[PDB]
Amino acid sequence: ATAAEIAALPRQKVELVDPPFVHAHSQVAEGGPKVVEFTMVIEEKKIVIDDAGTEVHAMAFNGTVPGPLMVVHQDDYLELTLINPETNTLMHNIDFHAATGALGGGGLTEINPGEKTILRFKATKPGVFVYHCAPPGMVPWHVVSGMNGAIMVLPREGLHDGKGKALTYDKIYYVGEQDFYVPRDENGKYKKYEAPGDAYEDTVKVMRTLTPTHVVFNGAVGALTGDKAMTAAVGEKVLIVHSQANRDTRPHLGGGHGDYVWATGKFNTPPDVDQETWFIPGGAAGAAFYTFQQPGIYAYVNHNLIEAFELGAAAHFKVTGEWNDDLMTSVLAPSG
Amino acid sequence: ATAAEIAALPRQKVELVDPPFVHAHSQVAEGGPKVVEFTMVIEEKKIVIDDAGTEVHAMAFNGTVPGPLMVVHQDDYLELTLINPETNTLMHNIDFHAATGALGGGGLTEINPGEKTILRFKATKPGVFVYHCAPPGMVPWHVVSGMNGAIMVLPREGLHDGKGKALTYDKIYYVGEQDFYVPRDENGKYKKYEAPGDAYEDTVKVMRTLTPTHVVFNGAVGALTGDKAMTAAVGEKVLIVHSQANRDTRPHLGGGHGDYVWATGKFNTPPDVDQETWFIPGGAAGAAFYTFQQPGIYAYVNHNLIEAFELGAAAHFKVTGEWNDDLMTSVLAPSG
Amino acid sequence: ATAAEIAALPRQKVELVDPPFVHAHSQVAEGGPKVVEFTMVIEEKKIVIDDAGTEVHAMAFNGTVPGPLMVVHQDDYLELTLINPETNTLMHNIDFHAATGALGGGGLTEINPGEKTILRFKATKPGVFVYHCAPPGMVPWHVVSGMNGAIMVLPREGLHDGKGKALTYDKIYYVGEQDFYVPRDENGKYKKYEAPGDAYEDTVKVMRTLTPTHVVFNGAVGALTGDKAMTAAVGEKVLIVHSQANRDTRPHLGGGHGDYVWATGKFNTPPDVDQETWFIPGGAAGAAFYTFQQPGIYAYVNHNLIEAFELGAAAHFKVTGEWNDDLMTSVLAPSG
Ligand SMILES: O=N[O-]
Ligand SMILES: O=N[O-]
Ligand SMILES: O=N[O-]
Ligand SMILES: [Cu+2]
Ligand SMILES: [Cu+2]
Ligand SMILES: [Cu+2]
Ligand SMILES: [Cu+2]
Ligand SMILES: [Cu+2]
Ligand SMILES: [Cu+2]
Repeated sequence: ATAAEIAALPRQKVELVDPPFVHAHSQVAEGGPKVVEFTMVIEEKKIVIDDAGTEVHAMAFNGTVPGPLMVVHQDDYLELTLINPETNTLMHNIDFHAATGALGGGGLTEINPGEKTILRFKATKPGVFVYHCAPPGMVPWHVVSGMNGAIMVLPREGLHDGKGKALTYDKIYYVGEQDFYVPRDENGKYKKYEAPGDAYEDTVKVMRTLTPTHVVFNGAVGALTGDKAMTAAVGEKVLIVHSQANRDTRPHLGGGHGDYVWATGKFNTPPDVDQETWFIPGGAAGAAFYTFQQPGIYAYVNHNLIEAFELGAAAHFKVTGEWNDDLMTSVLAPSG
Repeated sequence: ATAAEIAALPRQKVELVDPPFVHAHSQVAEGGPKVVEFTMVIEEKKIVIDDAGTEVHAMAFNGTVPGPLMVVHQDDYLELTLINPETNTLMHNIDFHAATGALGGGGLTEINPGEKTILRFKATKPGVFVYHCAPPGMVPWHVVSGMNGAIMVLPREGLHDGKGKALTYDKIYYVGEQDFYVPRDENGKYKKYEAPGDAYEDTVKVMRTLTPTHVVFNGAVGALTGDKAMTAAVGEKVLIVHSQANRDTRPHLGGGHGDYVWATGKFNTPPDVDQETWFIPGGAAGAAFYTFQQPGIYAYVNHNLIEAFELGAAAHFKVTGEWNDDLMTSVLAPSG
Repeated sequence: ATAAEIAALPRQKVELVDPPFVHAHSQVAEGGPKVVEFTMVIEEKKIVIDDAGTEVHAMAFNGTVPGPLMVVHQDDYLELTLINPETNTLMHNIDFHAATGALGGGGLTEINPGEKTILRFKATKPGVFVYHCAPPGMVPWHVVSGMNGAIMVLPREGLHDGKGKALTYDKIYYVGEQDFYVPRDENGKYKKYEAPGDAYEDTVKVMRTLTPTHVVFNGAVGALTGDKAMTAAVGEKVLIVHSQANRDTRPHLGGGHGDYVWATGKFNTPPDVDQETWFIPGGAAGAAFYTFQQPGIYAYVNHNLIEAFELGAAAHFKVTGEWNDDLMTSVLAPSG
């Protein structure tokens, strides 16, 4: 619309929350198009990714791996203030796969330590989309160092199934999956480095094998298990957004299904249904909607089970409620 | 349904057959919901997977790799009696991706050698689904030792295309694809062991490379070729169910196509059509429907040709009938 | 149709052009079914695939990697005269995934050096399809030496979206992606070989790692960049056909989207829409339609960013036109 119209749209600042949780939002849009404002500070920091104290110099949007999920509605504008503190050592930027132009905004947001930038783009396509850092010449290094996340652009009228019936979730979680490539010495021990740049050469060699040393959810092996398992109750409707900015994954809810899965992550593409295991290509986000029918622990995993159970890509859902013997029952328990 | 209502349902005992063949069943359901009974004994046994005499310590449902295809209709109940003989050395269980609750039944079917269990679940969603063993802490190991198969939950009214027209097959085959990780000694020779447990440590190291040493159909290189080639005739409609419990595959019928392909394996998701090569993610099963139009040998392969022709993922179809020159003809045969 | 009916159809000889360009054609078919004639000479030739000077003994249809795109309409007949010059040293053939019978024509086109053959087949199914050499016992070696390309079988009424609306492109490009497996010496430097056969054993060993040393577009790292970047203008509609005869890929247009993507490459399968990153399994071709909205440089990549930026799978689009600040704008340029 006109120049005045855009300038007159309401501006609204939103407080982000760390994954797997998601900031406050409404499924059906409230009011007309708005300029939704977010601010994220980039943090280069050492994080431990496994039970052996293995370290990675993470490059983290808002200080987390994955970066937080930003939620807007179709035709709203997302206006991000991106800050790169003087304490960091590298230049960073951001590419929103949801955006149109300049490498998703990457060409307009190259900021050195001590600089900030503000990017605005119109969210013209509904769906979940990956966002990731992409500095010319060092794109994969920043992405596999954890500098990626996703956003969700909801249809202004909320979600719907293939027949146009509304799909309203009770809660939503964002599972960011990260492939890491940590160098090892000749004895097989993971190496540690003083500064991010010190690990560059060694890391690229591991990257070229196309074989991650770790594949994790929310930044570490077991980050979404135990006391940090995601939760739900029988009867509750849950949307699970999943992203992988660099490598393929195949999510599976063990003991459950994806009732409606936008495998490509785009809401104008009708969702597949009754899915056992869906597929999200590297460089994309997907979303699955499920209504829980049984209480208990569910294993939510990348279904290359070696990646899930040897490399780290396994999360848990802890569900409360009444067991349904119609759906499943032990007719004869394990016995001699 | 109530326990009493379920108790009043008719029961039907099914006799399983070894892949790639499928037990007798009817495409369109005969009568109302029933409790379909199956029994499978678990057999830990050595299997030779290539012509170099390479061995794998298979953990096989019903004694085969893959385990047999079980066929029921939507809303029937599948009641499996699973037996772990005292001659085996490990605990095993079963997780049906088609089921709802307790890790697909895995949590209710953990049986030590000498024990048996009976699980019943309601087949509420139509499609082909993977089933696999998943002992806590030893999941990928059992799955990549061949302990997986699939089931098909047919719509009560049989198969239909995306427009509701019936699709009725003349023959059905089940191709289970398996990635194996066989340890090698310093001289590049595959190692042999006299106990499943003895190979654990060495196998986990190969599994972590995410690079299988073998990728085969029906448990071994050449298992579905030569004398075990699948058969059909021109004009015959064939359904090919394919599963891969741990790793991605991309089936292709050389010389033919997938006229209708439920790539996600779920019948409520309209099938793709006129497919050259489809994709099935690790942890899932898919199904392709084709009407043969030409006689001859067809190469059915995982289309990463290195996996098909160097690693073993290739099968054959031998088709009888009249050649169709309209569809294809050699105008000029190979000549100087 | 009968032999007589086919002999009565008009014939049109087409001159092929080198990828990423496509020979002249009409989107909507001109007239009734035709026998469209193509000729390709196979050339075993040395090609350099990177700036370091790495060599590959390519097996090239029409002298290029990928082989050229052949375009016909559904129900036309494709008649290919395939020539294997006496200067070559290996037997070759061709398997058209678009064809029905004899392994896509492979069983009828085995020609030794000094021979030629003419194969004709009816293009019964619409879509883009891979074609590749496949000599019994040496299949993957020929394919990963670059002996593959694609054809496009357009619907007689041109392309349409999933709801029947016509989709007419202004330009079309064919991006062939090739995984290469180049042997290295003890210093980690790529090896060169006098004759192609000399490289066989070393190459098969690399192939078995399932880890390509290079993944490139149009035969070489950076082949579609610089003066050879693809081009478009704001408002221009472009169809991008992409193929990978042996390995999966996940195309992404950086700064843009796939407005309509026939990810399976088959036109009778409704296209996905508003795609960020699509997926084409090894052994298939896919096609994406996009209307450019912003000027500037776009990175078209396989979105496993290691494969794109370390291995070579990255191309550029140079787009002329006016910047759209409504779609995207730098509110605050990088500043302190
Ligand atoms: O839920 N793991 O198969
Ligand atoms: O067309 N099968 O390689
Ligand atoms: O377009 N590279 O993320
Ligand atoms: Cu960065
Ligand atoms: Cu990207
Ligand atoms: Cu087991
Ligand atoms: Cu599973
Ligand atoms: Cu060849
Ligand atoms: Cu092929």
